[PDB]
This record gives sequence, structure tokens and C-alpha cells, in this order.
Amino acid sequence: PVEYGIFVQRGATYTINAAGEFEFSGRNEKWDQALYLSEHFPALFSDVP
Amino acid sequence: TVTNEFASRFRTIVATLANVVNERAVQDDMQKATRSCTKQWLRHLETQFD
Amino acid sequence: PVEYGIFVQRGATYTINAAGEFEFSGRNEKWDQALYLSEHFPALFSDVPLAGANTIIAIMRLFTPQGFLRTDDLAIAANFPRASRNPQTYIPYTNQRGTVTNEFASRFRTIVATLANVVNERAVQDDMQKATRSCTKQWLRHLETQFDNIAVAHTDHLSVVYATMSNFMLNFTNNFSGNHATFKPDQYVITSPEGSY
Amino acid sequence: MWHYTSINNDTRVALDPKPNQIRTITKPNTVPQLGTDYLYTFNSQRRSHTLRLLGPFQYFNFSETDRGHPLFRLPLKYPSKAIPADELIDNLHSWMRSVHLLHVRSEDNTLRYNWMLGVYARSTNYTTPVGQLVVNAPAILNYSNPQDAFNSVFVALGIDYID
Amino acid sequence: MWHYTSINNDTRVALDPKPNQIRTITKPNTVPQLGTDYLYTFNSQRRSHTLRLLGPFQYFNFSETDRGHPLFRLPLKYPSKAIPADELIDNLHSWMRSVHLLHVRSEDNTLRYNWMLGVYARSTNYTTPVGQLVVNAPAILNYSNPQDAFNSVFVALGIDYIDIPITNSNIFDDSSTPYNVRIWHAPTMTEVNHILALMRKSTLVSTHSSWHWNVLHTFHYRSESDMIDHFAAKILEDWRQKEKLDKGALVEADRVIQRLIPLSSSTYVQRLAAIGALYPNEFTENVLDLSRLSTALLQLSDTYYQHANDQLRRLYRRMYNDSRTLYMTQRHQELLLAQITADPNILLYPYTYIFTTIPTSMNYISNTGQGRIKHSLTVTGATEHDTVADIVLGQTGEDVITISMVEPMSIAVEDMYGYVLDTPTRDIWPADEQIEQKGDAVALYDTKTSRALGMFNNTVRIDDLLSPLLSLVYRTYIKGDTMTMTQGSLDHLTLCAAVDSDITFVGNRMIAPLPEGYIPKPMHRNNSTMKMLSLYVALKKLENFATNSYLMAPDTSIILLGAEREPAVNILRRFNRNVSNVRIIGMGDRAVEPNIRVRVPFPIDKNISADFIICDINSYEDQSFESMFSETISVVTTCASAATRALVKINHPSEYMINSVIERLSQLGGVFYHTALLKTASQNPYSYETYIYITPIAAAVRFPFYSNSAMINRYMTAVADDEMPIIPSIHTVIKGHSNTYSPGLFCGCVDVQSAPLALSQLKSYCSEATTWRVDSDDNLVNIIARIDPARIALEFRTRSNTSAYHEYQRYVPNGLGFKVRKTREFRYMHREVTFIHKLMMYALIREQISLTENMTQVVSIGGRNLADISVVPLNMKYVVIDPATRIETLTQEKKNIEVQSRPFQFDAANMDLENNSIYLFIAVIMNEPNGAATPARMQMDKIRNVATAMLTRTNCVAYISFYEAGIITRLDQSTAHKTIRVEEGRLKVANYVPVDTLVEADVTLMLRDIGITHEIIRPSTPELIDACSNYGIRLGSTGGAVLDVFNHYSPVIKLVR
Amino acid sequence: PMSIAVEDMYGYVLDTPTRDIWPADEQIEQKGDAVALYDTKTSRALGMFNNTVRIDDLLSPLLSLVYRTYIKGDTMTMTQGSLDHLTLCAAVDSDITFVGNRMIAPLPEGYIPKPMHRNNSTMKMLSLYVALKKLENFATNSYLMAPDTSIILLGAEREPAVNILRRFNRNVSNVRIIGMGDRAVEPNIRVRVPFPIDKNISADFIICDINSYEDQSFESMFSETISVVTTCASAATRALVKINHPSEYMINSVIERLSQLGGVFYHTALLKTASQNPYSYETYIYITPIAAAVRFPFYSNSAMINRYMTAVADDEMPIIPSIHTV
Repeated sequence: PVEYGIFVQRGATYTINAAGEFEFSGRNEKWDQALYLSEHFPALFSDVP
Repeated sequence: TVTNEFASRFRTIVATLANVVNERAVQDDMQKATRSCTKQWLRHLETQFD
Repeated sequence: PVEYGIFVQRGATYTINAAGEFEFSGRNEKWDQALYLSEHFPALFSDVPLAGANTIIAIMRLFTPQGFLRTDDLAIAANFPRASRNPQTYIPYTNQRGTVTNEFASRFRTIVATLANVVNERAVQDDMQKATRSCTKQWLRHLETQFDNIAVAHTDHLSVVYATMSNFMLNFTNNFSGNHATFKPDQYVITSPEGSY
Repeated sequence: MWHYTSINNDTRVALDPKPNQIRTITKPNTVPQLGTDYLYTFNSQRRSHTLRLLGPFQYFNFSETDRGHPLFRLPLKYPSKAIPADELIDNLHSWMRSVHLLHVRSEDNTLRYNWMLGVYARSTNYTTPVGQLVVNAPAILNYSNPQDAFNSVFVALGIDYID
Repeated sequence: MWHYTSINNDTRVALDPKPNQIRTITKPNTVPQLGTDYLYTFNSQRRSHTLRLLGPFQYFNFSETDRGHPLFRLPLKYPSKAIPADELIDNLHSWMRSVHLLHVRSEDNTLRYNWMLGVYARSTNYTTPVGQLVVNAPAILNYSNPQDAFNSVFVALGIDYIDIPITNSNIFDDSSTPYNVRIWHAPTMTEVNHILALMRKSTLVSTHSSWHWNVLHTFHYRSESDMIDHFAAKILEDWRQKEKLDKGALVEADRVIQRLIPLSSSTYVQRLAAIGALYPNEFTENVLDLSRLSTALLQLSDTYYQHANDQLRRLYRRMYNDSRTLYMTQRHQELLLAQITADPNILLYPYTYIFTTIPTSMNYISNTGQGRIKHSLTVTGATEHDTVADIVLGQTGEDVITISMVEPMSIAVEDMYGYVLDTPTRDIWPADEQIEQKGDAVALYDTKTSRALGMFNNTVRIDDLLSPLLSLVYRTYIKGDTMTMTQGSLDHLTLCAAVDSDITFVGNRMIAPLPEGYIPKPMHRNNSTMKMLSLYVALKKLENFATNSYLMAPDTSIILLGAEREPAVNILRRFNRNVSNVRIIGMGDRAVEPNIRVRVPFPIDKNISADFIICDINSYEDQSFESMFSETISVVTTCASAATRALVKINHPSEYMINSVIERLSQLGGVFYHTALLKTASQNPYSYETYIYITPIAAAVRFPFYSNSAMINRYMTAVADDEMPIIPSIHTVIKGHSNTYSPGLFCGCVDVQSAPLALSQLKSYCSEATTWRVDSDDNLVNIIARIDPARIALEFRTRSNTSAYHEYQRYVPNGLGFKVRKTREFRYMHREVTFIHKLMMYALIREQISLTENMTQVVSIGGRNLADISVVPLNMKYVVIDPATRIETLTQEKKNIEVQSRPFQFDAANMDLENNSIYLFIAVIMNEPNGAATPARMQMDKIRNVATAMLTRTNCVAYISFYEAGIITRLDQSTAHKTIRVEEGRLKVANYVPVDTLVEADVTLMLRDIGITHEIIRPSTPELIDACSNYGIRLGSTGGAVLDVFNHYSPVIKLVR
Repeated sequence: PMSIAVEDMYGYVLDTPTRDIWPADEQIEQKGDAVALYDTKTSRALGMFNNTVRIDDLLSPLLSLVYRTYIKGDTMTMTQGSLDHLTLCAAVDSDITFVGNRMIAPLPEGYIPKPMHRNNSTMKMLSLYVALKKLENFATNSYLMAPDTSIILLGAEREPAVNILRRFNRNVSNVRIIGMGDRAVEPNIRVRVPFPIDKNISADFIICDINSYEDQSFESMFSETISVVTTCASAATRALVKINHPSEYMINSVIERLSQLGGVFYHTALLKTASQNPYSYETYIYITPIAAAVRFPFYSNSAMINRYMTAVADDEMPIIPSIHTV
């Protein structure tokens, strides 16, 4: 629960900017596949510590 | 829980009613057998509720 | 109900910290035998005194074993395999020859006296008829006489069977230190660096 | 003497112990004392028995099991004289020793136990979802930023509030 | 004192009785006694029952039949009171008589019974083979050579060993035994070697360096925890023993090294045994909490290795791996050589390693009892810190420590009733002066007083200041502890203020005990209560001043005024209950019965009258100055006409207001009234409101009018402040050597390892810093530390940053304190009035020195402990000239101080004063350097010589503080004397010899004949607020009364060039 | 164990200075003898006796009996400020209230206060407090502080003496009884010699019991104890500071230091209390300014000094009491 609250506080998703850096949403939002074609990525798979 | 709190509350209720029925029976000089029988019945209720 | 309230509020189980103090779970929960291999112990068997639950603790002291921790001498002279660095078995009861009275049996008389005053206190709580109470007592006394009969056969005969059997070649593990409060079996595993142990 | 001057600080936060002190906040060893651990008054001309606890216990939701303790049956042993201090102290000590809030002691000096939620989880025997959170993650009660102490629970459980 | 000296003897052998005494060792006849046969303690706060037996029975394995005895069921008859001694003694006697060890008495004088084995055979009912040996041959227990006592049993039975269980020394603790001893066959040294070699093959096993009965025996543990506890115990015993061997004492110990050797063990025990022979601990006489010893000793080890130089570290590792070896000092081995030469057949542990050189580690403080340490951090030390990282302090719970706003007063009961009074000084009141005073007063009332002043006035309420005291007088009464006090005494009055009930006396001194079952409620005093009581006392003492019983005369009346005065009336009434015919009336707005309610102006038809009057009426909060003027004038008129002995409050005691009061009374009565300006110690310390005593007298008053009075100055100088008042911060971060810190505290906590560092950084700001741990388990040291500005003035003169960091390292982890109980600390601590005065002076002089230009140096004369250093700005050089100050040259070099440890030469010719320098003779001229008081003429000689020496220098400035004579005449009138009091005419500051005082007119007279320019000056209110807010200090209750007078009559003389 | 009267342990003897001058030719001799003594250390037998015959153990049976008669209520009457009062305060760790001038308030039923835990130097510090009260007056019967006066004990682990003095003066208004020294716990402030330069202690009484550092150059201990004496002398009009190494040179140089400190000589004396360990050569030095110019300010061939000077390191290892059987 605690690691989860930390992670989700960082954001449930992220976008990559032109410089290549990750940019997390800061928000908990349920994923939809509608997003797969958008700029967003699930944040669980970012592999950013 | 190892123990069901609702059931345990019924055990306390029944303990109270038991000392109540008992206090009555001693007030009315009731025979020991019938008193033991009311108590066995109350205990049975406790097990059933549990 | 009240002694139980206190006791289980202390914790259903406990573990032993490196300081060796028992630390109780502080939580009601049923035991499962899975836990037997864990760091956890049932808390009834802690023998750690607790105010206001003395009756439970006493009824618990009745469970403490009457034997001793024999060394496996002959299995050592034989170089019989033994996992422990010092092999030992708990014989359930010592031999008792010289005495007019069998100490194991007498311990059963004390246990039974306790249970007797316990069952009695219950029967008066439940206004039970005198006849049935006298019958439970006669039954307990009978148990005492029976135990006094067989006690010599246990302490003075069966114990030696145990004491040989401790040295049988394949009885290789340590089973019990004789102290319920702090005994966990040593746990060996066959660990490959590749697959799971 | 015009301007208002004041130091603001959160008492409900200040009153909440660091996790290492939770094991001993019951004061298992020493006996409770008036004006410190607790305070009592028998109000005469009205025959009432006010026992208020002090320190962290001043905010404490009792378990029904706590209400099964003799300490609460105590006023019933009266009216009308004030309860003897010896019986009061022995009982209240026994009860105090009875509580065992779930926690996990840590080395960090920034942390404090979220006393309210852990007491509350004890109060419901950890049946409520916040309760079973408190069972499977006692660490969730420890916190440095006071606000995130609750946010971690609201996010772990997904809930909009806790009554 | 080099060599170890000791007598070795086997106690386990000495304790074993000769066979003839075994029949009577049970003491069949005589009853057992405490401190002889046994000892018992019921440990309170823990509800435990320790019964330890003494004599041979201290080592006794009980039979289960022995455990069937009532004596062991005894603790069960409790909790919680200690077991009655009669039942204890009867039972223990019965049990003792129950034992009957098998033996055969003989005539030979060499023999003794082998108590251990016979007791053990009893314990198993002689079922065990050693047991049946003891049955068929009791003689086998008797022995002359101690060793053969066991060898005879090992050979008769053929066994290689015997495992004897040991019981807990306490016999009421029926629980699993930690381990068991095991006697081995031995007897040659070789057999011992072999056994010990074979013991490496066993599991949890250890041995002492030598053995009782000279029979090798090893301990075998149930678990590593039990083993660790045994090791820690024995380590503490060897430490405690070698501590007295090093001190050269003869020691009767059984063996030279009391540490165990782990023949086979867990790693924790190896690290214990390793740390054990290092002997890290400093000698200590404090009681230890043994219950946690293991933890302590482990943590110590963990830190010892953690901050030891690489070679000592490796030495520790060597001992840690070669744990089977017994490490020992050369002197130990010398002792072993001696005891071997005496007894060649003695067996000693063979694998040992002698230290050619003892390790030179820092000794560790290691008190593990209760109590916070109160460090006083040194400014500098051997360690040279450079760019140390900021140390965050963790937040603490209220459970560990609470931070209340103001430290409650801790004065004597009588102390709160004292008052000081300022007499009028000027003989006339010219109208040209009146315009000035009326103007200053009007402007003051319009702009209001200082915001900081009123913040302190409202924060430091007197009621809360006196609460702990009054409540204690209440609490000792209700539990009946009080019983004797004089009627009319201050303790009587205070008892009346503590308790809301009538307080009858039976006889002149005894108080009537309260009827059983009846506990009176506390008296509910509002803030102004104690003050009114203090004024009642003030009137009783102004009436007589030889009084001891402050009690109304029969048939006399007093009438308190002001809002909500009811409690003071109920208290005065109950206090005077035994006096016949006393009227104690009350008035004022918002009054409840008994008090009559009225508003100012009093109704014109009304006609109050009494032998005493006490007005405490407040000024209306919003009205024109002329309005308050007519109002308080009318109040004073009413109070003066009503009673011969009025005491009326002046809320706005301007020179103009009070002098106009004198004018009003003068035109009212013709002859002037004998007015005085009283200030009681039950007033809120910062209150500028001051009472004015008023009485007709037959003598025509000379100098009726006030000017430049102390009580007046306290109000006049509280001008509305330039800047919003400072609020005491609680800093958490500890930056290293950073100047930026607002006044306040460092409350917080940090891991014990960072504790030496935190203390080392705190010293830059804090003079002293209390620290502790909650428990041996918790790793965080809590710290509270006031920020003292003086330390900031010292530590920031140069960029150097040094500390006694290693000395602080010596504390980890047990040396920093321990305390389970909650501690309360305060944003505003109490300090003595004289100290607050010195601070006000230092502020006055600091604020003066900052303004002046081109001053190369400040030279404080007689400034012990650099006391004046706060005054001097961080860049300017600071010279001290005092014989008493003691400094290493490197320290003055470190902080740009320049000490000259010679007495200052007050002879005018050789007094070498520099140009562009600021001399500081604060509080020094009155005393000779040795501390003896100088005659006042000598002080005048001092000031003469210093001004005459200043006559040639340019840009020179000097501040010569000196006591004024006027204070004496005031102190002779006043009853307050908590810290300032006359002694045959010389005022006595606390911890100082009373000193003769100078007359200011004579001082300015000689100063003007000398012709040097000069200015008499005193610290004012803004200086008070600056000192108090900056140091985190609140003024005392008595301090509030005495401070205005004490400060006004201790002028600084500012000579200048 | 000792079997003396209760008052007997509080007594002290004092040796006055005898010689009117301190010639430098003598100073070289004394400085030499003192240096050599400090370097070779004192007699091994001496220190064995000093460590074997601890005063705490010597007085234990007595203090424990005063404790035991109190808890069973046998005691009840004693003067406040009396030596029996003080010793009762040292026997028992609890406040001791009086009801009336002579009666002691009986302990509440069911409450038995624990024994006071004194370390070895406790009784000595109490003996020095009494020593100061008697040096102040010598006609005194009530050894009790005057109201509004302060005393400040120094040295390591002085806390019990402070708790005892405090509980003993509980009925006196406004008494500061401060404690200092290394390894101090609250109430006592902790400090190390030299005292921090910013620090400024002051009191009407001072009692230094600070130990010399165990391993330092003689000049080092010299500057240290000189600085200690300076601090104690400046702090209070009536100091009593321990000298661990009371050589003729050390003490006379102390007199020189005070003489250049205050101008006129202080009225020094060499006190030795009965609560000291009997073989201790450490001796206290009373120090006070007086209006009279001291004649014969300096010591020579003094008793307290001789006790130390003559404990030269011994020729032969000390004898150990045998228990002969044949």
C-alpha cells in the first residue's frame, strides 16, 4: 500500500518529451486502450526508479 | 477474528439474563434441577448463536 | 471470558526477538500448522505470566512435560548419523524406582485436582445438580487411580524403550528440547544455487 | 499593541508519538498517575464519575473488548463515594497495558505514528478496510509529512473519505 | 601502584558446610531473618516478587516436592502489596525445615559436605545414578581436597561428566533455566585441554578462565539469547572487578578474569567477548539497568568498532575470530603466574593471549540509569570541523517532550507577598515641567505602549506563574499532610487562597483536620486575586512593618474595588474568620454578591468608608486622555477620602499623572499626603501599572513630588516600538557555523551516531543542550537547546569552527541520557533578576557601541568568563582584563580575544588607556578583585582615576556601572528581598558580598570638577524586552517588583571623549 | 565496618599555614620533589590500602541502620538542620517533611521509600557541606543553608550529594544547590576541565571534588588544578577545593596564585574530613578572603602535606594477609 501510494502520487502514467525525459502525470487515472495511440504510457513500465 | 464479536455479545447478554433468571429462582425457592435446566438451555442458545 | 479477553488482547501468538524476550502479536488469529515452521509460537504455551488471566496461565502450566532431555550416547559411539551438532531426545518421563510414590502419577493428581476445582467452579456457575457433579468427581478420582496404576509401566518401563529408540540409527533429527515455549526444530534444506531449495 | 501575534501548531499532530515509542506508550512498567496519565473527579451534589485520559489516549476509540474490561464496570461498583484511587489506578493500569497498537518501529527520526487511524483500526478489530490496511501494512501509519499520513490511506484504499 | 594484588579463593567451596553442620543447616530451631537467611523485595511499578535465599541455599535445585510447598504458591496469594513478613517467614521456615540432605557426620576436621551434588540428588529423589550413589554412600559427599569431591563420583559412576541444571537466583521465578553447568572429569591439565578442544565441536558452550573446586565445568545454553545475557553479565563483573584491580585494591575474587570464553557460539557472543577484553568503559558508580545490559553491550560494541582507528579495529576483529582464546592484560597474567606458583595443580584456561600493550581507546561514559544529560557545550575543541553538512532534527512526540510557553515560578510561599516602594524625590512641581510631562504623557497614551511589552505582559500571566505553587498547597492540604501554621501567617493566607472552604484552627497552631469523606474544592482565583491579597498584606505591613501576623485588627474594615474582585474577598474573609467584626467589602463593575456592583464615577449619593482601601479599577479602554485623567483623578479622590490608608492602582503612571494626583490630594487635604509608589510581587512581571499608597501624616511632607522615578520610568520608556516583536522559533535544522538564527530553540531528535556531531554544531549557538534517549531500545537522542546570543557573540568573531567532538563521541550510546517520563520545557525560562539586569545593561551598551565610529577595540575590565562579550561587534577586537579568567592562548587566538590575566591598575598614572577604545567597567568597581567589597570612597577614587586617565585620550569611551544610594532607603521600606536586600546598609546582590553604594549627586559633582563630558544612563523598558525576547527569558514574579527599582538605581556612567 | 556515632562522621580537622615567606631556592627543591613524586607515583601498598578500605563500605552498616529504623517507623524525633536529619536524608531516597519543629511526618501506610543510593564520594561531599557550614560559624548546631543562598558541588557523579542536600534543605526557602563535573546527569550540569570560557558560575559556597586526569605531564596537572582553584576561588567567597597531589610546592603555588589573583592573601586552610577514605592523601583546601592581611600565608612541613610527600614509591611489593592453617 505504501509503495503504491508513493508511485501513484508520482502519476499513474507519463509522456516522453522531445529531450527524451519522462514526465509523469502526478495523477491517478484508470488506463484505457484509447490511450495506447496517444502520447501517454503506463507508468508501471517506465523502469524509472 | 478467532471469535465472532456478535456471538460474544450474545454470550454477555445471556450471562446477564442468566444471573437474572437465577436471582428470580432463588427469590422463589425454585428446585435446583429446573434451574440447571434453564442454564443448560441458555448455554445451548449461546452455542447455537455462535 | 474475561481472562480470555485479557490474554488474546495480549496476542494469539508470539515471537522471540534476538534479546530473547517474547513479543506477542497483540492480535487475535487462529493458528495454522504452516506457522509451525515459522518464527511464531502459540501464546498459550509461552508460560509468561499475565495479570488477570492467571487461571488460564495455570491451566496452561498443566501442559508442561514431565520428562528430561537425554543425550543419544550409544548412537554417538556408533557414529550413527545425527543432524544435530549435539544429538538429543526428550524422554517423556524419568524412571522412578525407590519412591513409595510415583512422581509422574502425583503430578497427574495435581493436574486433576486443578481441573476438578475448575469443573466444579463451572458447575456452581451453571447451578448443576449435585449428583452429576459428584459423578464427574468420581470419574476424575478414577482417572487418578488408573494413572497411578499404569504410571510405573510408563516411567519405569516405556521410558527405556524410548531411550533405546533414541539411539536407533535412522532417528537422526532433534525432535524436542522439552521446552514448549522456545522450541523450533532446526530446519535444513538442500539448496542448489540454480533451482529453489 | 495593535497586531495579533501567535505561533500556530497542530496539537493533534504533536500528540502523535514516534513509532518507536508506541510499544511503550501503554507504559507497561510504571503505574499511571493523576494529572499526568489521567485525571478523575467525582462531582458531588450530582453523583457523577468523570475519568478523562491524558496524553495520546485523550483521543481514543474503544474496542468493545476494551469496554468488556472491569475498568468500565467500575463506576457501577458505586454510587456514591469517589472510587478508591487504588482500584482506579490498578484497573486503568491493567486496561492501559491491555492496548497494543500495530506499528513497525523504524530508525528514521522524521517519522511519527498516525495514532488516530491505528487506534481506530484496533477499535474495529481490523475488520474495516482501513483496519486490514493497518494489519497488512503497519508502516502506513508512520509518516513524516503530516498530510500524506492520510493521503497514503485514501490512495491505498481508493476512498474519498473516512468517517 | 602498578602490580595487581589479590587473594584468590573458591566461594563455591567456602560456602559448602562441614558434614556435622548439615543436620542443622536447615536451622530447625531458629526462625529465618531478612539480610541473613534470605532477602525479599516487592518491586513496585512492576509488581514483581523477588525472594532470594542466602547462605548455602543460594545454590539450590528444588525437588518438585519442594515446589509443592505453600511457600512457592505464596506470590499467587498476591498481587499487589508486598507479602506480609509473617506469612513469608512462617512459610520459608517451614520449607527450610522440610529439606533433609543425606550425609554422614564424621569427626575429621578437614572435611566438608559437597552441597551441590547432595542437593541435586535430593532434587531428583535419588533416581539419577549420582542420586543413588548419594543414597548408598552419603560419605562420598564429604571431602578434604575440593577436586576429588567430584572425581570420586566420576570414578564411582564411570561417567565423563554431570550436567547440573541451575535455578534462577530468585526462587519465585519458576521458569525455564537459561542454561546448565556441566562438571567434567578432568583432573590433569591435559584432560582439560582435550575436553576444551572437543567443545569446539559442541553448539552453545562456554567456560570461565578457571573453575570452582578446581574442577573443569562448562555452561551449556538453551539458546543464544540466554548465552548473550550470561556473557554480558559476566563481562560487567570482570569490568567492574578490573576497574578496582587497576586502582590497586586487594580483591577477594574467585578468579582473575570473570569473562566467559565462548568455546562454541553465535557471532553476537563473539563480538561481545571481543568487546569485553577491550575494557572500553570508564569507571562508574551509578546503578545500571541490568535488564537491558545485553543490548547496551552490543550497541557499545557496534559503536566501538564503528569509530576506532584502523589498528584497534583490526585488533577487535582478531579477538572476534579467535574467540576461543582468552585475551588478557599483562598484569592479569602476572596474577595467574602467582596463583599457579602457589597451587601448581590449579587448572586455568590454556589458550590465552597477553597484550604486550593495552589498547589506548577513548573511555566511554556509559550510565544506563534515568536522567537527561545537561551538557554545557564548549566553544572550541581539538576537532577542526570544515563545511559540515546540515543536521536535521526529527520532530518529537508530546509523549517524549512538551514545549509550554512560560516556565512557572518556583518561589517560597512568603516570597509572593513582598512589595517594593519608590518614594517621591522632588520638592516642587514647576508648570514649565508640567507642560513637558503632560505632553509626553498625552503622546504616550495616544500612541499606546510598546507592542512587544504588552505581548510579554499578556503572555506571562502571574496566575499561571503561581499555579503550580498554589495547587501544591492545595494538594498537601486535601491529603492531610499540612497541619501546623500560625494564624495570620502568610502560609495561612496562602492556604486560604488554595482551598475553597473555611479553615478553622483547633488551638493556636494546629489546623482542624477535614471530616472524613469530605474533600474541599480548589479556590478559583482569577488573575488579579493574588495581587489583591498581596496588596492586603502590603497594607498590613505599611501599617506596621514589624508585623508577623497579617490579620485585621478586630472591628476594622477593608473595601476592595475593581471588576470581579469576589475571590479576594472570600479569601480575605475566610482568612479573617477567627477575627471578630471584620468588614471585607467588595465593589466594582461586573461584581457579583457579596461584592456590590458599581461603575466609575461612583453614584453621587454613595458614601463608602473604611480603615483600608484597595483600588484595582481598570481604565476604560477607549476614551480621550483628558477623560481617563478626570476618571482616575476622581478614583483617587474617592479612595483617599474613603480611608486613611488607600492603595490605588495607576494604569498610566506618567510623571504628569502621578504628580497631578499629588496635586489633587494636596488641594484636597491642605497638607500633602504621604504617598508612595508600591509594586507587589503578585503583579504580572511586565505590568507597568503601579499602585500608589496614600496616607495623611502630621509631618509636612518634604519632596512631595516624583521625578525620574523607577516605577514611572518603566511606563514612560515603553514607547511604541519601531519593529514587530520577535517570536521564539523552534529551529530543527542545525547548519554548521551559519550566523543566521532567530532567537528560540533547537528541539528535536537524531540517531545516536549523529549525536556527537549535533552537539558539536550546536555549540556555535547554544551554551548548553540537554539530551537523552527514551529507552535502550530507541536509537534516537532527543535534544533541546536554547539559543544564547552570548555564545553567538563569541563563536562568530572568526571563521574557525572547532569542538570537543570526540568527547561527545565518548557518550555514544549510553552516555547521552535516559528518561522514559515526559519532560516539559519552556519558550521562556526563569533566570535571576540580576542576570536579566546584566542583560539589559549589555543591550544598552551594545546599542550604544554600534552607533559610535572608529573604535578599534572594546576593553572589558573584570569581565569574568567573557561576560561582557555580547556587547562587542563581531569584527572589533575584544580585550579582557581580569585575573580570574583562564584561557589557553590558542583559544584567544581562535576567537580574536585578548586576555591579560592581571588585576586592573586603578592608580591614575600607570593606567594605560588606549585611544579609540571602549572600556567596560560593568559591575566591577564595587568589589576588590578577590571579591571583597570596597568602601564607597574607594569606588569614588576608582572613578576619579579612570576619568582623570580619560582626560588625555581622544575618542575614548567608558561605561562604569555602579549602585546608587537611593535604592537602600527604598529597600529598607520594602518587604521584597528574594534576590536584592540590604545588609546593615549595603545592598546584597545574590552570590556576592554586600557592597557600599555611591551618591549620584556626589559622583556627577566630582565628574564635573574633573571636567570630562559624561552621561548617567540606565537600561529602559525596550532593553528589557530586547534582552528577554532575545535570550528566551521571562522575568520572575518577584523580579517584576524589584527590577524597576534595582535597575533605575544601578546607573551606568558613560564617560566619553 | 566502622561503628561510630552518627555525628562523628561529619567532623574534620584543619591544618593552618605556618611559614611567612616562600623563597625561590626552596621552590626549586619542592618543585623537584613534587615532580619526582608525581612521576614515580605514590606507594603501592598505600594505594592498596586506600582502595581496599573504601569509606562507603565503612559507613554502610551505619547508614543502612538509619534507613531501617526509619522505614519501620522507629525514628520520629530529630532537629531540622541537625546531623541526624542530614544522615536521615542520606539514608532514604524520599522527601522528609517535618510536622512541627521536632516531629517527623510518618510515612503514609503501604509506602516504603527505597534506600538512597550513594556512591563512594557522597558522604564526603556531605561532610564538606557541613565543613563549610561550620567554617562559616563554628557555633552552629543547625547545619542548614541560610535562605536565598547557593552552593555548587563539582566533580564527576555528584548527583546523590545534590539530591541529599536538596531534600535536606527542602524546608529552607530559595536554596540553589547546583552540581557540575564530567559524567554528570540531570539535575547536575555536565562539564569538563577547563570550564568553557564563556561559562560564569557563582555562589556563596563552592566544593570542588574534581579528579586529576589520570595520565598527563606534571606541568599539565599543575596548570589544570591551578585553573580549578582559580575558578573555585573567583566563583565563591568560601571555596573548598580538593588537591589530589598536595605537595608543598603544589599547595604553596596555589597560595601564590591566589595572592597574585586577589592582591591580599586568602585565608587558606588544609581540611581533611572524616568521611574521606582513611588512607587518602587527597586533601581539601578551604579558601576565603579576609580583611586582615595574612601572616604566615605559606605552608611548610605540614601534616596533610607530609602524608602525601612521605608516600614515596615503595621498595617491596605490599604484604597480603594470609590465613594460616597449620
